[PDB]
Amino acid sequence: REHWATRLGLILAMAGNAVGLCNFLRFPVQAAENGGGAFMIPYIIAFLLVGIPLMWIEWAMGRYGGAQGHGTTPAIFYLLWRNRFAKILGVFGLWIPLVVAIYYVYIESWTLGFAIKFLVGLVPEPPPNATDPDSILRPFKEFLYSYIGVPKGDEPILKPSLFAYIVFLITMFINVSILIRGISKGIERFAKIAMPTLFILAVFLVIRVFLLETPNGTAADGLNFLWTPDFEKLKDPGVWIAAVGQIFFTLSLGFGAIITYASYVRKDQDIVLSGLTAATLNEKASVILGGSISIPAAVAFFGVANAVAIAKAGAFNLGFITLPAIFSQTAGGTFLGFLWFFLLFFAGLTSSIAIMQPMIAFLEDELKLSRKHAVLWTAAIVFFSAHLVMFLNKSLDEMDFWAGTIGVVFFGLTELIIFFWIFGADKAWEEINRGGIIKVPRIYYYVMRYITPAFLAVLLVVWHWTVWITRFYIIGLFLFLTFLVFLAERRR
Ligand SMILES: CCCCCCCCO[C@@H]1O[C@H](CO)[C@@H](O)[C@H](O)[C@H]1O
Ligand SMILES: CC(C)C[C@H](N)C(=O)O
Ligand code: NA
Repeated sequence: REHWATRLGLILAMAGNAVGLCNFLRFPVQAAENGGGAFMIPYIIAFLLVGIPLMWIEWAMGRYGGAQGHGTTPAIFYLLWRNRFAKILGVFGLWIPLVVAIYYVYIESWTLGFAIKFLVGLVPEPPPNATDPDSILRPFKEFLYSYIGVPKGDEPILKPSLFAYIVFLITMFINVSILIRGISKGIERFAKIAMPTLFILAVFLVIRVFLLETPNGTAADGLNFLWTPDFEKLKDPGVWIAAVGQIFFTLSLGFGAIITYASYVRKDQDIVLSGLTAATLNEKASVILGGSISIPAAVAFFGVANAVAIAKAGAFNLGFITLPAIFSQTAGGTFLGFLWFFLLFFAGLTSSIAIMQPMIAFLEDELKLSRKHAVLWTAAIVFFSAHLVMFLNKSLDEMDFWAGTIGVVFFGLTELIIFFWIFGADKAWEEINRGGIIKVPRIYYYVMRYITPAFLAVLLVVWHWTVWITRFYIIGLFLFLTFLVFLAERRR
């Protein structure tokens, strides 16, 4: 079985798992919609009461399973809870990352295609001295709409450009070239290059954005809006719903990806300090880097109220239309846009390999496929299924809700219950702390066993016909994966 080569490479690979497209596209929108600073306090609390303990739990479950040759949750749940229903629940740890990848790699290809076009200067050229922002936003809006082929009429049909489709082919090929080299020579080797690159690009963009100023505002105004606490909105449950959901999304928790990565950590190697360092690096890249780019740039040009209204228009609109349009009003702004989309591409690529590895690990561990065949069959499934996302409008929305939103939160609660309630709280705690360079504070034993599951349960309770096409297909994917698990059990 493969193993990570270096402790640093393991850290950077896990950091790249978490630091992805959602950290930079979705997190600023969610922070701005919920009052900025009024969102950061619950998010930080959700980082301490949900993100940190669930990260340690997934690290421990992964290393525990990998010790017996199993990297995915159908087998790992059954090891922790010897029950046929544990295998059925474990299927979600393959279905969630696969379905997410079926649209995630497509969005990743957007950022690559935009990086190419912005580097060569093939971008919309708004007329100078524009006294109206719409005359600048509209060329970039039509630019994205032509790239992905937004429907012009009532038919929910997307029409991707030829360039967008070719770039999606290249993007799949790049993911395959990394994954086919394996854990150490592929994912780990790429992480050691991509994470320093990602960090340097983000720091540069933060500095450049921080210098932005118009008569409508400054970047410091946006930072003040994002970091000034508002204790009145602590009463609102919706802020906690958004904060805990963002904790799942930014940390790649509940996607089965952390577990599979941790399955290549050796039996004796640390997971406490290593996991804490990976999660801390991700939060630095999320709240400090990602949150300090697009929202402060928007506030600098539009003011807080208009920037919030812009953020309500969605992650795609802010990331692919509004931010490049704002950049186009500055010297060297086309090159600044290229850096933004190159940052997004490396963040996406380090995350998409992470959510495609669970299916690869299942085929290797349980069906005994070679790495080459496992990676190629996984890529074929993702590439084929992605045509539903590329051509059917709102198919991505349905996949992102059922697998990317409902699925990840329920799966995080499920894995915690299996590990800390069914398998055994004391046994789980000793397995988490075994071989650690530092020990988890004893207070977290009662956070994992009582506070975290009660937190998730309470918040979950407080929480067109074409949609059935996507539902019918992802339900079929689940049935397909259940059949593969069935075939594995008949061979074992
Ligand atoms: C399972 C259904 C198979 C359908 C194969 C569709 C392959 C995509 O087809 C391509 O898509 C592009 C637009 O997106 C066009 O630019 C190309 O001309 C077209 O060949
Ligand atoms: C692996 C991905 C589905 C999630 C990742 N944390 C991101 O920000 O994109
Ligand atoms: Na990433």
